[PDB]
Amino acid sequence: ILGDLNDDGVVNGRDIVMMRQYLAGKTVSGIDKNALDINGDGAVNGDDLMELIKKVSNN
Amino acid sequence: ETVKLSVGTVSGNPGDTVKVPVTISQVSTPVGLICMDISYDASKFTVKDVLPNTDLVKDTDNYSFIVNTSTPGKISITFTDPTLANYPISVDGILAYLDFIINSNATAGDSALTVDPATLIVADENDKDIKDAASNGKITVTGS
Ligand SMILES: [Ca+2]
Ligand SMILES: [Ca+2]
Repeated sequence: ILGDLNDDGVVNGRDIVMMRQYLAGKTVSGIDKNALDINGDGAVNGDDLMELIKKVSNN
Repeated sequence: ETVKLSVGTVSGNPGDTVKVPVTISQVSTPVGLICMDISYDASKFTVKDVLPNTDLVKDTDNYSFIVNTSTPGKISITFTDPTLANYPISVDGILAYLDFIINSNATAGDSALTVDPATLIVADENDKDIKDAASNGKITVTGS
């Protein structure tokens, strides 16, 4: 599931925190690297964070 | 030492708006994440807005405060610290205001605003859960 960075089966604020930590350079343990590229453009960056925020805000 | 997320108690008549405070209390460990769901009777009330108290909630220009009102009868609030260190909630206070319209058809009496105990998340800046609990509120529909 794209945006489920901790693979706990839901997309919520915990996933936002994990995306922010990854984009801040943190080694985030338990991170699903496959869930990071939410918009599928090959890169993990602030646009994926924005798409994650939109999922939490609107889904 | 259980941190509490509490929804307030207000009254009003049909056609008016009411502002319901959501309060955090018994803060000890500084809070970096809050996820909460509040249910309400959509036949009686329409959510107009959910507004953060920016005295307590900082960095709202960078999505520290995310509101989901996509589904009638449920409000999901997500508080975060986008800086991961500088803006935790470390004191008690009002987190937000729920702005409801009392629908024209609303009948009189009490109507609960219920926090889902199962989906309540409160965590510190180190991502560890903080012992937490919720307290429900209500809107009483009255005459004018
Ligand atoms: Ca998740
Ligand atoms: Ca991407």
